[PDB]
Amino acid sequence: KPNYALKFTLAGHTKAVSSVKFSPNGEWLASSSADKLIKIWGAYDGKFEKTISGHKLGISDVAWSSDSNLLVSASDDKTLKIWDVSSGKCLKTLKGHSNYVFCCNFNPQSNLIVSGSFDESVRIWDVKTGKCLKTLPAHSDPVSAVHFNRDGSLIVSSSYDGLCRIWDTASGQCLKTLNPPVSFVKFSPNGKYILAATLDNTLKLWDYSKGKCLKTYTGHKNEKYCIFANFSVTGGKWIVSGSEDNLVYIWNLQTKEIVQKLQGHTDVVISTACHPTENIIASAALENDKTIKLWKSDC
Ligand SMILES: C[C@H](NC(=O)c1cccc(CNC2=NCCN2)c1)c1cccc(Cl)c1
Repeated sequence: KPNYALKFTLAGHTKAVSSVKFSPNGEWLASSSADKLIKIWGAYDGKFEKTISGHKLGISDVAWSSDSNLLVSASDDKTLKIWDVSSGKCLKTLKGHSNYVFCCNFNPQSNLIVSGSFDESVRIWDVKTGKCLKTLPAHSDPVSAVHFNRDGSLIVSSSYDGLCRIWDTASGQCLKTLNPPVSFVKFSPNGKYILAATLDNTLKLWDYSKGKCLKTYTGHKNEKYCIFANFSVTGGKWIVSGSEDNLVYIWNLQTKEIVQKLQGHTDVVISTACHPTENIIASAALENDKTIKLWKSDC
């Protein structure tokens, strides 16, 4: 069992936090918020670094390029923005969605960005030109998550429509459809499994190749929000998620037992992230709290 303990509380957002993500090189945590801002914090000392601004409405997600130099953000202003982290400058505004942009990610090469929107579509964008390469008529309700697999050859998407779909990146064709709203999905680090959250207080681990559910994780509260969940791999092999009872939940991936619940937040824990090399979790909460917490474990 891990022993995550609170190390830092990061204050500065003035509305709900939406998404926190560690840079791939481990140096930084980026946060996005309903306050229209991205903030950058030191991953190991929690020290506030800078605010990145330019969206006209709140931000629901942020993601890093593989070299840790760029961010992309998804906003209620119906755009994504690509940012140079060092300069804080908006390099490109990605225009095309017809409703809020809710989720985003770079591919491993980081030449592409995938987005999902309240407009029910998934879009694939060229980072260099800032132009949309493909629009996938992916779902029949808002798209809650989008994620590339380990080499970027596949995209997984999820939606309030109750479906999780897997797409061939190069062609845009749907390869597989895996019905409560699906509120989050993500490939496992090796690309073989998909972790999927549904709004009936349940997470499930699916075998992509077999299209079969292998594990179910329960005990947390998730009936309303699209809460980020994670595979923790730096120490023990855990599943980590936020929860609507204001706690971070950690489960043993294989046995499905809850191994720790992290207390301290005073609103829904909407986002968790796991550090790429250290046993460090970042968590963030909605507008009664507005803070990010950094936790550390010895395993
Ligand atoms: C009402 C609810 N809204 C949210 O869950 C919400 C609001 C602000 C910030 C975030 C975290 N952003 C995020 N989670 C995954 C990718 N980006 C989530 C909702 C429910 C079902 C489907 C949808 Cl689309 C929306």
